[PDB]
Amino acid sequence: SDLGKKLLEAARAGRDDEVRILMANGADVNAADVVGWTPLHLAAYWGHLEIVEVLLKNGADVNAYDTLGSTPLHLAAHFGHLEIVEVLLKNGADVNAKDDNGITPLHLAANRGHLEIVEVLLKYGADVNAQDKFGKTAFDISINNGNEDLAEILQ
Amino acid sequence: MPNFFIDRPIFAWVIAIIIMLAGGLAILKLPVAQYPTIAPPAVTISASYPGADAKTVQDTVTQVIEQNMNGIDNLMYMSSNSDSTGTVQITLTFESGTDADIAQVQVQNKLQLAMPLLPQEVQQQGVSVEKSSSSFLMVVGVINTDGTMTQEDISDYVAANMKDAISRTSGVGDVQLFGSQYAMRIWMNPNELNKFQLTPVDVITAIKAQNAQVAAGQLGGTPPVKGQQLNASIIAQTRLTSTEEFGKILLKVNQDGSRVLLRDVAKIELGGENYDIIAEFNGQPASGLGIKLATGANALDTAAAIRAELAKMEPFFPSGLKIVYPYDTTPFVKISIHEVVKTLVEAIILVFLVMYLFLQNFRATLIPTIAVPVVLLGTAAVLAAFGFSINTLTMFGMVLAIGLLVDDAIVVVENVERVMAEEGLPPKEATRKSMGQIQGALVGIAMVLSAVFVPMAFFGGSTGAIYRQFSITIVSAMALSVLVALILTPALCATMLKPIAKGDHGEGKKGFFGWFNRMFEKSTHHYTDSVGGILRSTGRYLVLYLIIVVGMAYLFVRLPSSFLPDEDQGVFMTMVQLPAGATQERTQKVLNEVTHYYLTKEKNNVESVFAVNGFGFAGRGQNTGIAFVSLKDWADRPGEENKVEAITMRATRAFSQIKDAMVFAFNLPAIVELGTATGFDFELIDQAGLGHEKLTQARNQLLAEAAKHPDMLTSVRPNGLEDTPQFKIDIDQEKAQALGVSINDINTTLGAAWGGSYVNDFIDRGRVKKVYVMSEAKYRMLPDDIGDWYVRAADGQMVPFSAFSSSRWEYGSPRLERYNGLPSMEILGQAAPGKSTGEAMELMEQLASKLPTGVGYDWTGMSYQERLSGNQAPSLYAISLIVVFLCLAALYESWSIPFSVMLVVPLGVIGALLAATFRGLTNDVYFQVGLLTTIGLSAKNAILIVEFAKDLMDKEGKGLIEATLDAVRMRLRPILMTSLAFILGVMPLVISTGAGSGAQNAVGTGVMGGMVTATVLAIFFVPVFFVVVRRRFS
Amino acid sequence: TDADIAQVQVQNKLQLAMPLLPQEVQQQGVSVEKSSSSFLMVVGVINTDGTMTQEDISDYVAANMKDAISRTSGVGDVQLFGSQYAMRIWMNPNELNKFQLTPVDVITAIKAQNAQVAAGQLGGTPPVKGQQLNASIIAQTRLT
Amino acid sequence: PGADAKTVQDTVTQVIEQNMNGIDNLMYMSSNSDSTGTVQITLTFESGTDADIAQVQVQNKLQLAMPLLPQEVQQQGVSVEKSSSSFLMVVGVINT
Amino acid sequence: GIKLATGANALDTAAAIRAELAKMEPFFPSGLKIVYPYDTTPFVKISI
Amino acid sequence: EDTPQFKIDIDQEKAQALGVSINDINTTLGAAWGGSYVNDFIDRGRVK
Amino acid sequence: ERLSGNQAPSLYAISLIVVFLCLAALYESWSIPFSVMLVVPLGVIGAL
Amino acid sequence: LGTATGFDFELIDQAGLGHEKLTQARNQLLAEAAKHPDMLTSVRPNGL
Ligand SMILES: CCCCCCCCCCCCCCCCCCCC(=O)O[C@H](COC(=O)CCCCCCCCCCCCCC)COP(=O)(O)OCCN
Ligand SMILES: CC(=O)O[C@H]1C[C@@]2(C)[C@@H](C[C@@H](O)[C@H]3[C@@]4(C)CC[C@@H](O)[C@@H](C)[C@@H]4CC[C@@]32C)/C1=C(\CCC=C(C)C)C(=O)O
Ligand SMILES: CCCCCCCCCCCCO[C@@H]1O[C@H](CO)[C@@H](O[C@H]2O[C@H](CO)[C@@H](O)[C@H](O)[C@H]2O)[C@H](O)[C@H]1O
Ligand SMILES: CCCCCCCCCCCCO[C@@H]1O[C@H](CO)[C@@H](O[C@H]2O[C@H](CO)[C@@H](O)[C@H](O)[C@H]2O)[C@H](O)[C@H]1O
Ligand SMILES: CCCCCCCCCC[N+](C)(C)[O-]
Ligand SMILES: CCCCCCCCCC
Repeated sequence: SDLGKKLLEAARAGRDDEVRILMANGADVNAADVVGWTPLHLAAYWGHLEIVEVLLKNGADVNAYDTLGSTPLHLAAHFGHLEIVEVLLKNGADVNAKDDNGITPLHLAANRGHLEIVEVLLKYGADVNAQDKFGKTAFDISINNGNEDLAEILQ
Repeated sequence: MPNFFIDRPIFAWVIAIIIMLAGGLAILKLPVAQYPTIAPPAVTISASYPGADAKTVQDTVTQVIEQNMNGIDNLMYMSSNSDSTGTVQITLTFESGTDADIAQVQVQNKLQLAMPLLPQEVQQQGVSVEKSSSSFLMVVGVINTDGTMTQEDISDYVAANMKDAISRTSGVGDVQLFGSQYAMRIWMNPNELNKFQLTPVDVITAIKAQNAQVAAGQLGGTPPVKGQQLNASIIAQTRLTSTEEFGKILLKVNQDGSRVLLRDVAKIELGGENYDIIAEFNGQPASGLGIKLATGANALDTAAAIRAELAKMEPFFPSGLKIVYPYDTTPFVKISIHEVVKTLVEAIILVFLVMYLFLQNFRATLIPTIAVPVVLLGTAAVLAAFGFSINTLTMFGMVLAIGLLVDDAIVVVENVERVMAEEGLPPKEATRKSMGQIQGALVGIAMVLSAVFVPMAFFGGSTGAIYRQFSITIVSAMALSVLVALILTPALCATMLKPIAKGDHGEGKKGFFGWFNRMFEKSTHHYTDSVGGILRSTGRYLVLYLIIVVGMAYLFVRLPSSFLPDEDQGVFMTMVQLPAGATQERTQKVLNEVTHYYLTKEKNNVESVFAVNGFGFAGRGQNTGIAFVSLKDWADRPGEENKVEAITMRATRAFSQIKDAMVFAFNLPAIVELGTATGFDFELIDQAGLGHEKLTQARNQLLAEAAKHPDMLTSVRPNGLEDTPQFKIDIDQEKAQALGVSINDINTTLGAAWGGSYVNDFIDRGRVKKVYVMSEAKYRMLPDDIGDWYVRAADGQMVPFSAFSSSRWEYGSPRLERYNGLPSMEILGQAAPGKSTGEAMELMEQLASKLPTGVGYDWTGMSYQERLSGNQAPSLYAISLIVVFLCLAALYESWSIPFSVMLVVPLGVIGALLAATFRGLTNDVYFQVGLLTTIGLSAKNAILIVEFAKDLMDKEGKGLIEATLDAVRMRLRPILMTSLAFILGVMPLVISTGAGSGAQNAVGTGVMGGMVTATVLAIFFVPVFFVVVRRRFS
Repeated sequence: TDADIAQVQVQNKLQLAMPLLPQEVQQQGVSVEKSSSSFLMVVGVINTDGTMTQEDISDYVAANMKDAISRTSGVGDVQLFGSQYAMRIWMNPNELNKFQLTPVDVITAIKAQNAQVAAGQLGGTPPVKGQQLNASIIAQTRLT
Repeated sequence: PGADAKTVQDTVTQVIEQNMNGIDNLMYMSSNSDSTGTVQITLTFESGTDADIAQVQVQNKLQLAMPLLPQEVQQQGVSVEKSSSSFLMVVGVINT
Repeated sequence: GIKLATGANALDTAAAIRAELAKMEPFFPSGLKIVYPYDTTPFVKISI
Repeated sequence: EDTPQFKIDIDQEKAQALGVSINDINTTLGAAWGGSYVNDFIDRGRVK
Repeated sequence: ERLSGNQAPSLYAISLIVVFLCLAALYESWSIPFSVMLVVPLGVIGAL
Repeated sequence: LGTATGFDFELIDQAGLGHEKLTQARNQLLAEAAKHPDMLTSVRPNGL
């Protein structure tokens, strides 16, 4: 739609004022781009905490996935946006969500080595024994990355 | 010296002839162009990495080259782009005065030593080191009308049969093909390759083996066996020539016996090198040639030669192929020359009319008709010697000089005619006295006018180069005019003019000329009686002077300033920008709608629309395009409503309706390298390896801050492209080693298929051309197609790409900028209405200082030159003043009297500002030089009035008021004759509506309006200025 | 003698030799310079706080200073009193032998896994009719 | 190396020659391609032309052609020098 | 160790180096400082 | 004047059947009949 | 060779005009120059 | 221009003798140069 495109750009940029207006005007919160990213995906990726909260309040799909099956929790967990990861999980984000590769937010958070997020994901009941298409756990990544602190948390 | 040539009229005639011959010779040989070289020397390093993304190109090519641009002479700054098309451009801009050849070879040499550090594929494609030049002489479009040929089919014919001949044409400096010559395209089928257990690696291996030049040797080569009879060259395998031969390339032989060939696993055709651009001319497929003008060549002759060459190529053209001329500057340059020669002739015709109106004899009217052409020709000889070319700036530079050239002729003759009338002296002795009265002033005037115009040339940067063209042109013209006035015209006046009886002012004649003499003689008495009353109450005119000075200063500040006025060139641009991530097809639909509008609703105005899909000045990609609109003849489009600006603004309003596209039209600037006055060019640098995202945020922080000052800064925007979605595909190393698949085979299969791979050369009809292996369209479109590509493992089994790969979406730059070997982000913008650039820049510097730690800034392009060369303006103005004062001080032998002359400046300027502000023109170069010629002539008039008045007080021991009234009486007629002639002479330029009118309007209006005040005011005011000054200091 | 032309004539001849030189000598980059043998000035760089080592200071000077000074007009040559950082792989022969490996395998592996690949584009030109997706493909990149 | 005149002319001579358009003070350009594989494109310039500047202008224009040439030709090398056709002297050497 | 290019002006080149170093100082890490332990231009400037 | 040329034609399909690489063929012909520049050596303190 | 011959007429033409104008200026006359310059053919025939 | 009255001599291997023989030739020259303090002073090689 007309406003759908302006929300995607506004959600990406981080313009809180423009989002508020578009939420009032009635912009589609499930409006995807070409790759299949909702405004929540954009806000989750670029780390805009308020817009993530604003979109979720406006009945935005928290478990919306792209053409490759990656959710906003994947993008938030991978790029180390601790604050956003918590908000998504509270609004009912699937912590064991698998993309087309079988990669969960735990795998991504482990690979970039975001210690604080790994604990939060585990706290909300993340499957630590979860494997990707190559049969790799979050622990398998930590020992291959050589992250001693991360490996100890996964024990 | 006048006395020397009054007794020696033949010596003067010899000098006249020598000058005329030298000038005549110069006009024949002088180069002809639209505009000369103005922008500083720049060297553009360009390369291509087929299939490579922005980052890949940057971190493999751009950074490596940038690091090895060390020990080069007179380098100012170095900018670079690295885009997702696989292209890189590094523009090294040099100091104004640097040898562009030395600058190029120094860059080209330091690159050669960095070539071994670049990737194999980039070394293979090559790196081009060229001198920057956007100024095309003309673009020759080549189109197919019967739809038998594609754009690639046309491009090949142009490359083979036309380009080489157009290159060898007399006066052509460089030629640029719009499109590529044929390439052997192998469109691979992944389902077929997997069926026979093959890969792109095998296809590349097979092509390199079976399409190659093999060395053999000779029969009976030295050292031979003594008694050898025959010595012949052994010819082995050579390069393939046809698609059929590439089809019969053997890949594999099966056990059963049946053979696997390249045609069995791929489609083969003679295609283009790349498919990024889709060129169209009113819907029909199109290519073309970008022709540039050689150094010191003639644009008119070069154009005629190109057309004459294209003409004799037409008989060999295939059925459907036609030549079109969407862009051509020589039509404009033809009119520029004709209109100037028409003005210079009409000027001398009007002098004849004015000379005869007042003096009333044909022996007087000839002397200016002789003297002026002698100077005009002489000027060409001096400019030819200085190495100048016939261009718009030097042409109009002489039109502006007409005022000074016409005066020097009139002043000398009138003064002789006056002395003969008042004293009844014979022509020869009357000329000796006449020249005796003015010779001192004319030598003074030369040094004064020199002091005005010479400093104008000493300006730096692009703007300073334009001023230099007007400066040397006017100084040269004026210099010879004074020289001719002291050599030729005295001799002519002494010989040609007949005697006049003492007291005979032609009041005793009949008819029109009888009435005019009594009319003027009593008008002269009204004028002297008038000045008489003015010189009793001088106080109120010093008040009226301050009203003019405040009037001037007011209008000066509240007149919009520019570099050059926009012209109707017969063409204009129309940008088409779609949302980022859009496809080539989407952009074509918009360009089709844009092309439709112009050929439908603007059918009366528009001739053709060159729809270039894929091209964008501020970044390439599928989601950008340009429509090059070509209009019909200037005569066929009557009224302002059917001119470019009117069509431009109508089109912009129409295309604002278009759904998902930023579409708008804009007229082309006179010179592209300047940009816009009020506009600035700001570079935001990464000074501590912060990365891309951290510089993106810092840019967004500055753009947000700049937006919160609309009163100072407007249209503040990034020049670059925004981050776009990209398909990240991690190759699992363990899974690849486990199945026995090498990383070379994986990265080659992906790179060759999806990106393309330049394998080697082949010879199509005796021309070396490229061979590209790539995936057929339908197997390299969507992420699902990744899994359909199979790589062979060491064990022999075929492994799909899915088995050892994982993919996800991320955001990355499709065009990474750098400035002085550091990551940069160019930000454009302009000063708000009323504000100067200096104010706008000073705020941008303040906002920049409150950005995160590690983020620096710098000024580039027009802003870099404005920061440095702009500061010279007052220091030259100062030097000019001191020299002018010194020159007048020497002339009059008085520190005080010079002031009387220097007070005349505003009288000429006020009129120019009225005419400009009234009409709605700008403070442009044509107007600004237009002032200096109006100031120069008003000063010249005053210098004579003050000299005459002074000489009467010194020699004949007259009173101040007596001498002043006597002086202004004698100088009344020649001032009116010069003005009447010049104002009528420049009148056509003011009312001009047709081609190149914008410049004529700027030149004409700023002179006519200024001359009206300069004449009307100075005749009353210079008397006042002299009296007040002479009283104050004596 | 025109030093600018002297450089051009000398390099013209060096370009004929460059191919005949080893692959290793070319990849270190041959330089043709026209400078006075004696030093104009020495620009010393130190850390007063003692936060950075001799090797750290040298790296910064090479990475964030040297290039711009070398590009400056009149600067014939710039000698770095130090060395720019480089990813050092300090090999252990006892450990290479244990896993049946050599320096060759280490060099081969680095060349394969530390590589910046040209992987093309999705919906790249020439595309199919009715394509809506266009995005650059990113395979392996350089290691940081 | 190991190329015939026909092949050399198509792949090298014509490629270089068609990049030698628009050079300051060029009178004429003679060239030859032989069966040994050699090319020799001699550009004669106007009388009084700065020979060193001429050389630079040619070198610059050649390096646009350089990458379009075959791989073998680039590895062998290409020179751009000021050339006279006749010998000042021949200095013979014999063994008595 | 900066060496003067063939036929270039020592003082003018030295001035340009200081202008380039002056643009780098603001973006230095905490503690880093420029020192001038050798320079031939100060003599040429003062001696004249 | 135009000279005669000895045009030898290598059958790559027939070579593959016998199990010989066309690289070895090209090198064997090229080296033998034309001569091949392998590398350099030192003849009395000079590279040749 | 052809260049030398093609410019020879232009060379004689201007050379005559210059010598004529040079004499015209020096002796302040048109008769003296024209009276002298009629001698040129008497010399040229001797050379031929 | 160099030091007041210093000289820069080059000893050349004109007939491709080798390094060792050029070293011995140099040692012979330095030996004979050493035993003329009245004429020559501090004569030494610049190399290692
Ligand atoms: C490749 C090149 C292309 C071709 C270009 C061609 C260039 C041609 C240049 C040569 C032009 C020469 C023209 C000569 C004109 C002579 C006219 C009079 C001749 C004559 O003998 O009469 C004299 C009196 O004439 C008088 O009345 C003398 C008074 C002053 C006369 C001035 C007016 C003449 C105008 C000449 C210029 C016109 C041509 C412009 C190009 C007597 O002689 P005398 O010795 O008794 O004189 C006394 C002085 N003491
Ligand atoms: C410093 C500077 O910009 O000098 C310029 C500008 C200039 C100083 C002018 C000389 C003189 O009128 C000046 C006076 C005091 C003249 C009287 C008033 O009208 C003043 C409002 C005016 C201010 C500027 C002006 C107009 C200059 C000259 C001298 C040129 C003189 C002649 C005869 C053409 C110059 O440019 O050389
Ligand atoms: C820098 C000097 C300052 C300006 C001095 C005065 C400028 C005005 C005079 C310019 C006239 C001389 O310029 C001369 O114009 C004539 C026009 O017939 C041109 O003559 C040309 O006409 C047409 C134009 O397309 C061609 O097809 C043809 O081949 C040729 O005869 C010359 O190629 C040009 O050199
Ligand atoms: C339309 C605006 C553009 C025009 C710009 C030119 C302005 C000058 C206009 C012409 C002025 C001449 O007009 C002249 O004015 C002066 C006043 O100063 C008059 O002078 C008269 O009044 C003054 C003041 O009371 C007396 O000292 C004087 O004795 C008396 O003759 C003249 O009688 C008249 O002839
Ligand atoms: C340096 C400025 C030149 C000003 C011109 C001076 C000319 C004065 C002539 C005086 N005169 C000799 C005619 O009596
Ligand atoms: C095409 C004309 C070029 C002119 C070169 C310089 C002329 C000098 C004349 C003395």
